[PDB]
Formats: sequence, C-alpha cells, structure tokens
Amino acid sequence: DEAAELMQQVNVLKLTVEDLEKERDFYFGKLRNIELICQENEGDPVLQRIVDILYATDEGFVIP
Amino acid sequence: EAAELMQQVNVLKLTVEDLEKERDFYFGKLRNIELICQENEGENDPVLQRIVDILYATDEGFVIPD
Amino acid sequence: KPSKIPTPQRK
Amino acid sequence: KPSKIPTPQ
Repeated sequence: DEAAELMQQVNVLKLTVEDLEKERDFYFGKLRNIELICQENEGDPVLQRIVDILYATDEGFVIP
Repeated sequence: EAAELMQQVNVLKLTVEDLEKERDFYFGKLRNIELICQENEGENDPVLQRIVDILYATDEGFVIPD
Repeated sequence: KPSKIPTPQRK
Repeated sequence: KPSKIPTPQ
C-alpha cells in the first residue's frame, strides 16, 4: 500500500536522477569542447571573456 | 518499512536538487557563451563560429527549442 | 535573441 | 593541458 507507492516514488526519482545526469553531462561536454578550443588559442578580449565565463565559480563548485 | 523507503525518497529528492543546481550552472555558462557569440556575429570570426557549432550540437533526446 | 541550445525533448 | 571548469563537491 504505502510501501508499494513509496517504492514507486523511489523508482521515479531514480529516473529523474539519470535524466538530470544525462542533461548535465551533455552541458558539461559542450563546455569542455569549448574550453578545448580556448586552450589552443592562448594569445583577444572575446575568447578571454568566454574563458572567464567557463571559469566563474559559485557556492558548491570548485575549479579542479 | 515506510521509514526506510522514505529515507530513500528524502535522499533522492536532495540529489535531484543538487543535480538541477549543477545542470543550471553549466547551462548558464552556455547561455552566456551564446550571448557573447550572438553579440559578436558582426565580427565574423570562425573561432567563435566553431563555438556556435558546439553550442547547437544535439545528441540523443535533445532538441532545438522551438 | 531566443536561445537555440538543445534542451531535453518531452516524453 | 587539463580541465579547469568548476565541478561540484
């Protein structure tokens, strides 16, 4: 009853986690590829602003 | 019983929020890059053009917004 | 102006 | 060389 429907919610959440990681990997991947182009063309105010974008940090994030 | 599965729900729900946060962080970096690109579509640099290609590339289960 | 960055499709 | 894009944890 309740244990049936919590197992149901647990399952649903496991799918949401997978979907978000899929979404997140997609976006991180784009950012690496962009970082890649940038770390080939070191030496221009624009691409350095793009690198400034990539490297901006917020609470809960660390530059590796 | 209920307390055990609810423990899993509680933990999973916060994971979902950590992941949304993390996705919003990366997705915002790309929106900013895409602003910088749109904002220099007059300069005609193919290097920024290389970056727009990457921005707009799709994959499995990802579509152009319309 | 509107973003064209691929997002997840609906199910 | 490496990546320097911020990541969680």
